[PDB]
Amino acid sequence: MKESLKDRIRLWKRLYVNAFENALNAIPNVKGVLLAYNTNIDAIKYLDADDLEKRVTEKGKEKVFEIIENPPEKISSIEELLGGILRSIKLGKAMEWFVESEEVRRYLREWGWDELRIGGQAGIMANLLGGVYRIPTIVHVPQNPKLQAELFVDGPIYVPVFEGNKLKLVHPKDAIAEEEELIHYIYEFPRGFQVFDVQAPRENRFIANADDYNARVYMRREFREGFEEITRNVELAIISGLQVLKEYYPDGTTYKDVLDRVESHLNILNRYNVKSHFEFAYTANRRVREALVELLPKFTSVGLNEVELASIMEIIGDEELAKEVLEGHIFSVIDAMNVLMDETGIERIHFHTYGYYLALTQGGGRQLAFVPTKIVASPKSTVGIGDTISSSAFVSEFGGGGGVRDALLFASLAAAAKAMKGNLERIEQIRDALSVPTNERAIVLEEELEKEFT
Ligand SMILES: Nc1ncnc2c1ncn2[C@@H]1O[C@H](COP(=O)(O)OP(=O)(O)S)[C@@H](O)[C@H]1O
Repeated sequence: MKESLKDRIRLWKRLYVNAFENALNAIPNVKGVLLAYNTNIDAIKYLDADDLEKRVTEKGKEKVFEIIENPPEKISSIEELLGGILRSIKLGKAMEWFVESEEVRRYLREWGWDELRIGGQAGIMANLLGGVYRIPTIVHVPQNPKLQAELFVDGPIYVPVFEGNKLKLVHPKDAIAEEEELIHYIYEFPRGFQVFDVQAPRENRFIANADDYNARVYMRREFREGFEEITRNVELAIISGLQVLKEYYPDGTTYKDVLDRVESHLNILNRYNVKSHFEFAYTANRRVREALVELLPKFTSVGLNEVELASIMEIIGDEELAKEVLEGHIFSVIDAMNVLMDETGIERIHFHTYGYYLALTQGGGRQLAFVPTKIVASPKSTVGIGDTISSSAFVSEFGGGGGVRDALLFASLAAAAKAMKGNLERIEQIRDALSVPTNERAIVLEEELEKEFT
């Protein structure tokens, strides 16, 4: 190891410690955070070979096996449910099919689960920002039956409720309603899991989606009739869930009907000077993706990864640039970030990939910030890491957390902490992430930015 690299390692160790100190002092200064729109329930079942074989045999083995080779990508019956699970096994492929049959939803609910967990980008961040970081959080919960409400951790997590004509903020467990359970059934299996002659080449999971409301970005009445009152209680907002929108719906609805409401919420937010952050998850429909780019000028910040940025370059960049962004080639990434800012004029773009983060901010000149991250060799959990990175950096920076790069450093600690411990309970635990070595390949990469850029 050359001394030029040993010194950089020493420097980044100090920056990480100071970035964590700064974040601990600024996070308490955030008046409140608004989180919308997607919250649901995640039901995890660890598949048992015998149980699954009994259920396949009971419903018709040939029917289920017919489906494996002729998948319908839409669960209309119990045999299509089992056939889809077995196909995810055979291929070791991550799959998710929508459940359009009430009868099998009863079968799913009856079949049960091993672990029950909050879902939706807005939901998981309510437990993080509110439960761990202790920031007053207002979260949008489309449907809040008892099963949904109990999944929020203790802390300053609130939902709006109407007391006749007044709006009140209460913990989700105190605002239970006779509403639908929005459950995503997640069936996990390891490598080697065998059912009849079907053996998994790798670990993976099959998801039976039984949630009609988040699929349409349903908004509950309190958020449509009391948004202004809600906005007065928050300083920041993080928006998500819009990646699902279809161009047309059976009842005649379009994506534009939902984005009209979203645009009205942004107008209210900007009127109160609330800083907003959009989570630009991969949006299959190209036209909806185009409308979301057109809506970014009303956002303060946007967060995305190599897949999501490459997907956006497919419609405002060139195919070659997208293919390089997808692989994390930093220079192509920087270009794509400037192309996105040129197209939208947004104030802040936060890019995260394996090894390093980037933040392009503008105001008095475009300024680029770069940090090498902390990679865990064997994560205990990998779900919600991306939301944790975007939310942590956004709340830390705009909380007065020490600047853009310091906010990225904190997000890198929060990501590493969640990975090595699985689930975070209090912010003090993130301190343990300081011991995770900083990615040296990314540290050396910064030398290339210092040559090209001056
Ligand atoms: N081992 C490990 N340790 C710490 N952090 C990690 C690790 N592996 C990946 N990452 C980060 O998580 C992101 C993957 O989540 P994505 O961007 O897909 O968002 P999601 O919400 O889907 S997890 C990816 O961009 C990385 O910056």
